[PDB]
Amino acid sequence: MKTVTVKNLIIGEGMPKIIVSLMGRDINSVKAEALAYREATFDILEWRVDHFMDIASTQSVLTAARVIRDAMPDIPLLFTFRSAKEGGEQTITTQHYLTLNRAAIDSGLVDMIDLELFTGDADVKATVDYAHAHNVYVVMSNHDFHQTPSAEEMVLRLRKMQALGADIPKIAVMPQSKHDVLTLLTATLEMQQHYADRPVITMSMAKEGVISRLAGEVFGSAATFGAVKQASAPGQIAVNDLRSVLMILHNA
Amino acid sequence: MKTVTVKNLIIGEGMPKIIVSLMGRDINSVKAEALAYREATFDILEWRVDHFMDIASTQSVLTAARVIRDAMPDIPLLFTFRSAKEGGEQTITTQHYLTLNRAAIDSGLVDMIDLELFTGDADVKATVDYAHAHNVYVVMSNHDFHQTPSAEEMVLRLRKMQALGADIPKIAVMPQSKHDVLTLLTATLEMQQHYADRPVITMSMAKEGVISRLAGEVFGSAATFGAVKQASAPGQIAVNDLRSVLMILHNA
Ligand SMILES: *C[C@H]1C[C@@](O)(C(=O)O)C[C@@H](O)[C@@H]1O
Ligand SMILES: *C[C@H]1C[C@@](O)(C(=O)O)C[C@@H](O)[C@@H]1O
Repeated sequence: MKTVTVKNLIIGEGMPKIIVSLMGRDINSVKAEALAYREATFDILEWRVDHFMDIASTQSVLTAARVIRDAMPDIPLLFTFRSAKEGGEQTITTQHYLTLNRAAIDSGLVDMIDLELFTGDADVKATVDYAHAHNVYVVMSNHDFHQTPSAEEMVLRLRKMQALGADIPKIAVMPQSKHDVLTLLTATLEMQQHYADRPVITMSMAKEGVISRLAGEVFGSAATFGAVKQASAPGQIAVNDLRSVLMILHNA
Repeated sequence: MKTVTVKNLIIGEGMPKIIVSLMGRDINSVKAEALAYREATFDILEWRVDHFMDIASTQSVLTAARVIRDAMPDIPLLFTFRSAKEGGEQTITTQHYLTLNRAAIDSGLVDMIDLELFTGDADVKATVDYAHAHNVYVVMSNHDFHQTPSAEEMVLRLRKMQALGADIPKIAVMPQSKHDVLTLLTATLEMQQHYADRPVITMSMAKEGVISRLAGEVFGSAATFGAVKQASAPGQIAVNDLRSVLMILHNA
């Protein structure tokens, strides 16, 4: 497996890495959240850019990224604009999405970007290449907030992300039953056992899916999301409790 | 679901109940373990009779049961002779197994007994009837310490235990792969959602299976074993850590 090492953190080995999302509506709230987050314990900071209400200005977006970087200079920083199509807070044009991501990449302020698989193949390849040209890793992503696809369809998507050059494929799906949670775990393990060429992140969302956020070490999810004070998706638990469970499982 | 209530403990609702096994060779060792276990927090005490030396004398076995009952008067007490055939510490004749179990039952000293499904149909039925006639619950059990049967075979076993009057069907199986852990979870969920009318206990043993000991509330296992200082089977984790995880999952 080609692991991803960012600021001395090895993604794809050991205990799943803990990601938390920063959500602030404006520059002052982003600053305050970045400061407050320093005392929480986690491995990677995701900035959920689609929660920022001045995405209209590239300057405002980059200044917010810089505020976060300056508060947490040694933390892996992941820039994520979640599109409305895939469960995010606001709709913007594909060109605006690509522009924000390219600006994040070439600014040097972030270590990683989230790129949605179904943005379009040509645009995805171009943006992956641009990320790599500037020493930025790509978490390539897919979300189903309505239901859980078959294990086979989930594996297909993850393999497509690999084929497009993703550093870390990621899929999040919504269970409609406890059975659907097992389907997600099954897909994760299939990736782990058979298509194991780089780290993958998976999760089944919502209350029923919580176990999938805890069991990454066993079935092969390289990272997991917790909540500092507000969750960025259904099913995230308090980050200290997440960490406690991951440690108990790792040492069992 | 019809629950099983013992000494104010409701098995089959809420958080999975914590069972610990007491293992001692003789009266003094059983006393020392019972005393040490006062510092631990758990829901049910299993006496693993097959770890006792003088199992030949019904009197010796009953005197030890009485010592444990009197050491822990308010704790649900489960009498378990695990046969060597099913992963226990020593062999026993079927007739002497019946004698010990009947004596335990009619002594008033125990709340529950473990009865192995594969003991034989006549002996199982007679012992279930005897248990019930004396207000003792039956944990009817099956263990494979080598491998994991198919989910279909496991579900059929659990349903057979229900049909034979088990108060709590129980199966423990050994994974040879991570896939086998998911098979056990699948069987558990199937049984709980489609066939069970009473609590069931399931586990995938060993390190690989530990998630099954943690995820009972989600997939349908009503109880789980932890270790105070020594495990009674591979994969049991420290009882306080078990409790921490169960609480986090329950409140998620
Ligand atoms: C990757 C994606 C995962 C979540 O949807 C989740 O934890 O379910 C949260 C989002 O903030 C992430 O971008
Ligand atoms: C019921 C059975 C379960 C264990 O084998 C286990 O936790 O895997 C432990 C034994 O002591 C129990 O009798």
